[PDB]
Amino acid sequence: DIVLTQSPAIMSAAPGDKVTMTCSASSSVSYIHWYQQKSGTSPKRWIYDTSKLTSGVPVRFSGSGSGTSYSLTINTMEAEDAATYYCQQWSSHPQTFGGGTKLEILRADAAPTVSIFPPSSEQLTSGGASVVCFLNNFYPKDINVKWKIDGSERQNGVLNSWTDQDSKDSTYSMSSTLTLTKDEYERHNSYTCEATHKTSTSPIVKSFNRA
Amino acid sequence: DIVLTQSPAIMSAAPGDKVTMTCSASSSVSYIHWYQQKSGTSPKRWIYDTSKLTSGVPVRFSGSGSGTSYSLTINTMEAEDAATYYCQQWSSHPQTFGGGTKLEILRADAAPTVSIFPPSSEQLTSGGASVVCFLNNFYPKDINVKWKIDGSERQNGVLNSWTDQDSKDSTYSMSSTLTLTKDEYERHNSYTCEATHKTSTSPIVKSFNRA
Amino acid sequence: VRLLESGGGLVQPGGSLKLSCAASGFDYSRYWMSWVRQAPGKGLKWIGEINPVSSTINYTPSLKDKFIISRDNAKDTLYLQISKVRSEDTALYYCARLYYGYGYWYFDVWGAGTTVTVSSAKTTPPSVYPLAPGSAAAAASMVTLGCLVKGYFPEPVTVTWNSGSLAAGVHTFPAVLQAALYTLSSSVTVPSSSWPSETVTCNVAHPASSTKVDKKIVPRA
Amino acid sequence: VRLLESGGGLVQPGGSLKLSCAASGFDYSRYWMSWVRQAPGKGLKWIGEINPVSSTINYTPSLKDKFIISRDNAKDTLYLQISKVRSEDTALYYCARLYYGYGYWYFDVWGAGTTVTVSSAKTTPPSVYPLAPGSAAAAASMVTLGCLVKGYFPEPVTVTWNSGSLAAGVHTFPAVLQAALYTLSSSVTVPSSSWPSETVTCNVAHPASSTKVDKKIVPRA
Amino acid sequence: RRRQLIRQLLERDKTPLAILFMAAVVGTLVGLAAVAFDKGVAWLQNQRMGALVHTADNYPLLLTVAFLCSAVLAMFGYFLVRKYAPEAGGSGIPEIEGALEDQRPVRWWRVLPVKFFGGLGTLGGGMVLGREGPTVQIGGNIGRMVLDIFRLKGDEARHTLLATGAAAGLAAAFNAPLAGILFIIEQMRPQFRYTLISIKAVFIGVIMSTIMYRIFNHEVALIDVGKLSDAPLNTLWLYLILGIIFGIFGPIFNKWVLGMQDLLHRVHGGNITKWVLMGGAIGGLCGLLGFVAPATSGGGFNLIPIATAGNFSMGMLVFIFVARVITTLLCFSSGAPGGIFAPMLALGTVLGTAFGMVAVELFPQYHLEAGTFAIAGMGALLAASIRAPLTGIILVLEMTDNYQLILPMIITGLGATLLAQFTGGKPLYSAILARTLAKQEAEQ
Amino acid sequence: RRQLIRQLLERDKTPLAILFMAAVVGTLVGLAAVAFDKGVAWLQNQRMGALVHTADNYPLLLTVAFLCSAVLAMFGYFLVRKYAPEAGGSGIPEIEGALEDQRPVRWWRVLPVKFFGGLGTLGGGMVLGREGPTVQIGGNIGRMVLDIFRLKGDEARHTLLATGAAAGLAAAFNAPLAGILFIIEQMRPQFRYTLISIKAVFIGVIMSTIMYRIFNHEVALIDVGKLSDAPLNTLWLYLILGIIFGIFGPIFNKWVLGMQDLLHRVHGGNITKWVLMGGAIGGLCGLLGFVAPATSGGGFNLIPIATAGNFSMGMLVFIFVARVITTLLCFSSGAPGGIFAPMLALGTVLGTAFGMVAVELFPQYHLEAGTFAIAGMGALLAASIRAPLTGIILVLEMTDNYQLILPMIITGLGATLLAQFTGGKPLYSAILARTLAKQEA
Repeated sequence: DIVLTQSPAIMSAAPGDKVTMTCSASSSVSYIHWYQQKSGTSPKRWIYDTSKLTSGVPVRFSGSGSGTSYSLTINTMEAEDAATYYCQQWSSHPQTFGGGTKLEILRADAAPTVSIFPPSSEQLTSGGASVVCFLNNFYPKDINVKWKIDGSERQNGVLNSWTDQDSKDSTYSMSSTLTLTKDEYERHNSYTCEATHKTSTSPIVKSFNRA
Repeated sequence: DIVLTQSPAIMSAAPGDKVTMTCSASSSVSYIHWYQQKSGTSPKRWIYDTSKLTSGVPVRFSGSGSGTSYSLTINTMEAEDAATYYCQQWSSHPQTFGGGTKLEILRADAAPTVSIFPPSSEQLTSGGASVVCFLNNFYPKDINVKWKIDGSERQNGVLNSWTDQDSKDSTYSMSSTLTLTKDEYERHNSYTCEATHKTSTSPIVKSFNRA
Repeated sequence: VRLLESGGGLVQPGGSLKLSCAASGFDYSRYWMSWVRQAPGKGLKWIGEINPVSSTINYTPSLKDKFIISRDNAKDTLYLQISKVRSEDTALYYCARLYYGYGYWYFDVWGAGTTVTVSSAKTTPPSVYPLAPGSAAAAASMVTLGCLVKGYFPEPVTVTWNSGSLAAGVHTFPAVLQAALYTLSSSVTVPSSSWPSETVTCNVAHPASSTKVDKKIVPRA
Repeated sequence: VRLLESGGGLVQPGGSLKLSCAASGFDYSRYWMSWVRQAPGKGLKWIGEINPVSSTINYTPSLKDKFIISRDNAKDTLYLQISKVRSEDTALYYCARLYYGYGYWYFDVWGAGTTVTVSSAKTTPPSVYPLAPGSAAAAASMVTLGCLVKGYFPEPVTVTWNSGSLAAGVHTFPAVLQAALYTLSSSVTVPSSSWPSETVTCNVAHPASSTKVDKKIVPRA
Repeated sequence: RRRQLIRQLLERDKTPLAILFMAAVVGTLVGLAAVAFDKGVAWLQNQRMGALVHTADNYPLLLTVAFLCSAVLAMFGYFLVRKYAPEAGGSGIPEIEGALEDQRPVRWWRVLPVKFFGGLGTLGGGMVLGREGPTVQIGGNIGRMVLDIFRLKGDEARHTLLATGAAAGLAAAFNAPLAGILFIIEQMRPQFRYTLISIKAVFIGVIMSTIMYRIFNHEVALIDVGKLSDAPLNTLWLYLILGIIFGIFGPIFNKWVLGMQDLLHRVHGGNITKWVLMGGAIGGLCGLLGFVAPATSGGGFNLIPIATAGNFSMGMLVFIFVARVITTLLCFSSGAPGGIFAPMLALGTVLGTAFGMVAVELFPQYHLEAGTFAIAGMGALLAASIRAPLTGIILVLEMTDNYQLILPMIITGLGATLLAQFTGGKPLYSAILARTLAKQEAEQ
Repeated sequence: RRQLIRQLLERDKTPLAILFMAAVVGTLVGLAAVAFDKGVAWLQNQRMGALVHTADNYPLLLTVAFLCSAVLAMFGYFLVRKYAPEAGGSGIPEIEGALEDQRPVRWWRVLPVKFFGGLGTLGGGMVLGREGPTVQIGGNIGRMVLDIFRLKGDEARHTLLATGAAAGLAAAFNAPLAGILFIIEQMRPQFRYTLISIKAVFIGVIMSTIMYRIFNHEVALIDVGKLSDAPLNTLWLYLILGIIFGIFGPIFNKWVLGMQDLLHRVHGGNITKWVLMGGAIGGLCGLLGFVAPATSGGGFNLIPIATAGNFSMGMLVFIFVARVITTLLCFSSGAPGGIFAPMLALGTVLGTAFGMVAVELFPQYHLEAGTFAIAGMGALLAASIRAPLTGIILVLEMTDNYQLILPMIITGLGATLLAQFTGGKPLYSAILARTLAKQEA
């Protein structure tokens, strides 16, 4: 069956910028369709038959092409344009979709608001100890995390979870949770949490001591 | 609102008779209809536009007439025609129905089948006491019921109920029900139910004994 | 096609009730629907009609709000709401689908009816008592049994035997009223060589209280 | 026009289930209906399609009985049976209305979707732990709080702060699976003046296991 | 040429009141006649089913009373034609077309009883023949009768009332008012000279006979097929092909019907006794086939909705087509009373679905429904054989009521007319008039 | 007899060259009509865009309503008067004459004049159709390709002139059959036999319809949904409705005719006074397209609204009277643009009016005004232009209520009969007669 691969898998652009993704087909195709899927909601029909805007789409959008190469475009981007855009053929059966292009709001860099938390008294009254460490509100999404127990590196038992771009400021967040047994946790004192971002050469250390 | 009055309100003929009932209007009408309502059943559009038969109406039926006079005619009646037939016009809004013509069937004799029933032990745990006596499938309709507690005649609140004429065997059926209290019933021993019908000079009786 | 009206029963005088009638088996649009009533042991009187787009609704010589007829095309349902109910309004209410031959309209397919009883009394589920014969009974070719239904209000009830799979040889006698309560009984007749050697059950159903009672006829102990 | 599909949830490997898409706001006939599933953090895949008279049902290149698409125009609903299930079938399933322009077909309108999870892991309620800052915390402009929802199965949980009235400054991070259980944390950033003086609570609902928990963030005394 | 046209333009659409009132009386009579005729054919087909019930046990004995019932009805049909009016055999449309060119007579005193009671026989026996033939011809004669009876004068009054009867004839046969009119102003009219056919008068005729049809046949349609799917633009080319296929086939069919006329003329050699007997043999075969495989025999209106729905298999379709081509020839070509119009709809429907089916699996991306191609191809054989597309398209449109398929219907129809022309085919109705007119300059 | 046999076997034989050229005409006509229709909308759009920018000051907005249409009307009337006077009014009378060879087809001139001329009069929201423009343009396009490709003969001349005119009507109404039927009902020399190849007209209509459907699919010109059926005991009411249209049909004809005359005095044939009077009417239309939009415009927007029975009886009578006036003022004053369309919008309004009276008169009939609306829609076309078969089919193709065929015919015919018996004439042929007699005067 016909394969559709979209060009910029992920991309960023400032509001009011010429935004342009591609949809290249394995074989020859005619009249493709574009879908706008925002985070946590239905996909919506955006562009159909190579170029026709749907009953409600703002005119800043547009698309064209032919044969084996098709593209979607935004003359003057907006905030309300951040989403994944999925192309889709049906000129041949069975119909196939693209992998999607994720459009993201580009912005001014931001340094994280690091916060480290000690295992709750209740979790300990259960034998476990989770040291949460929040990395909130930063740009770009590239950040590294390093834990130091008693001023010594720890790579085992960490779980990181990035959010998708923020709906109010378009800054990423992240959470690093280090998980230990109470016994293990209790034979140590110092617990550090290092964030290696773009905005600084020296990492934002945030830690606490059991004393 | 045109007032339609129907010829015989109640009529009786024997299968094989040609039968003609009538619909007469206060004013002038055109293309009236007829409805068949069999016992304990919803009406069924029988004849429409004066003389067209509905689908699945046997050809023995036929409508006719104009102006003030309209007739429905069963050429050779059959016993499965025991219904009440309503005429209805809508040549002048609002529409208006007739009063009915209850067609009753004359057939040969049929002696009633008598069944006597003692109060159930459930009803005895309720304080009431009802002795039920069915008399099923008899012709003609006229029947005389009779109640003898311990030989002595009883009439202190019997209840009689007859069915309509049956659509297929043209017979009647009746239920007679004696009502007492627990102790009232239990201070007697032998109950009988006496049925007097055309078919037999000597009354048919069904009796039961606690002993 | 099938019109199955419901929501009738007991109302206090001067009150109101919303009758439904649920269509199925035809395009319910295209069709004007109607309501015709039949008071007990009497004739037929038209209540009102209603074209599919509800832009024409006509009633019978009544009061400014006496009846109210609507329809929900999405549910296929027809509605009748009656206002301030006197006793003439005690009837069986049919919804009928309307059509025409040469053009003079008729009542095409009629419903089964819902019964509306305007009375002071209360809704009473019936009591059902099995009636097998007196222990020593001359059980010939044919044994006749029945069951007694009493202490219910209002009307009606339905009695089937063995979920209606037993049809021939059944008589259900019209209810009789005594001190604001109705009473009737049904009488099935089967081969003696078919009982008690086989399950014989009466299925009494009183819609007003939403109550079924299934009574198996036990041979008297 | 609304598309609304249910039937999602947790299923055992080698099991099977029956998703349902109920339609409202248009003539459900006339239209072709279709299922499109989306594997987590992955592309959109076409399952199949069905015409109004259900006389043509097409599936994707996918073995025999796996998918059984049916529809009931009478109820205005579309069905999909997935059979002998595996982990791959774990995805978000949308139903879709089909249409054209020139005649090159598109997926017109979509429902919200249902999430089918296929794993032999057992349903497990979450443990909620309040995250108050330590006794060494030098207060800044704002203050960050949070609660940990560790050890549950399957997705989802819903974490709202002060029954949603504290809408701003929240970060409910994606959950992660480890050894057949899920873990996520949620941070609410509120001003220095706002806490501990005013009370901050997190409300965690995991309805998969009938868990409703409110956990209050009190400072380490 | 200038001053005469100003006098003409102001005196345009001026039809004498007398003609118009007489056009109205024509229609009424045509309708009632066609109604009565249609009621006759059903009644006779009914007794024929009533006999098979009486002998439902004995397998070969039932097959006998199938044949001999139709045989005796066909023989009674062919006879009435041969003995009393030879001009009213076959369709009758070619005879009326000639009557408009004044190159044929309209023996009303003769044809009416011959065609009516004659058709009743051949149609009643379940032969593969239409009603149009009978009703169109009868329609013309009815119009001629009232011209004669009321001795009206002129070319206008003569051509007009002959035409309006013919139209009210087709209308009452198909409940298709517009089709009747369009038939007259597409074929029927002298295509070589200007005629005084009052088009407004044709109307009143068609109306009256349509009303007359609707009085007696209300609430039930001739063809019910429900609203089929739409047709997307990128699909249209498939109807063009379907048309081309009908286009090459159209005249091939015409040669077959023409040749079969001749090849069957030898079997009886113009002899009444051998003709009638051959006639009953075909008739009998149809009544026989109206049981062993009813799709092969009969008018064909029964299998139209069944095919459009896609209820036949591809195998069963191919069979039905082949067997119907045969049966359609044997009945019409053998000069039995009854048009070839109707079986040509039944033929195009069957071919349309055949093409639809292959298209559906070839092009799943198109989301096809063969029923759309069945309706496109329904009046296509009429458009490539009779060569009256505008009449065929509207006739279908009036009976199937799928206006949304207008484009495909035109595209196929035209696609048929073009290739039917470029492969040297001729309007089958005009080709028969030419054959009978040239046979008259040969015996004289 | 012997010549007829040679004739019959040589029937429906159309030269391949004609047919290929018929196809190329259609395409061009369609595209042109498409582009034309996209122009009128575009211009009506800027007109709404101006009212937006001046939405506060009440009399100030009423001015930019007037002056917007005025300037567009004046631009229209001028292009006609200065460059091609033959392409004023409808244009169908002109093409009918062209088929009788009694008129020339100045294609080099009319196309630009009618196109850009129409865009102005229509774009200003004047009570005029698109047919006029598209039918006439359609004919000229067909004449162009005859000339450009230098094709020989009467057949080739009459045929390509006709198929263009049909493809013109089709593309104007998305109505393929109506286009064809119009040619073979009017349009053809009704007094001599013509070599108009009917098969060739088809190909043209097909191509321009496809052209229309490529650019305007999924949206219908008139949507009205499936109305109720019509019981036989009801038909007589459609006969009466027809007779009402029948008496009125010719009375309307007189008024359009007389109004042409009474407006010729206002400007006296002078281009300066004509154009200025033209903008005054145009301006009034763009003014009315806001204070009461139903009185102005083409009328396609109020058809579904009337059929549904959304106007009150009062509102209807008013709309009719007002539209009678506005229809004359625009067309009679010789502005470019047909009277076909407003005569649909006129008949629908009268149809509903009759329907409503009927509904309350006869509750027993279970009527719906909308059925009488659809019967009466093409009724004025049947009594004034006197092409019923085209009117009946045009409605049928646009409203899609085939079940109402019998009422539609009975009304239609009832119109044509009484419009005949009260001495009325085919308004299209009456204008050709007018222009030809003014030529030998």
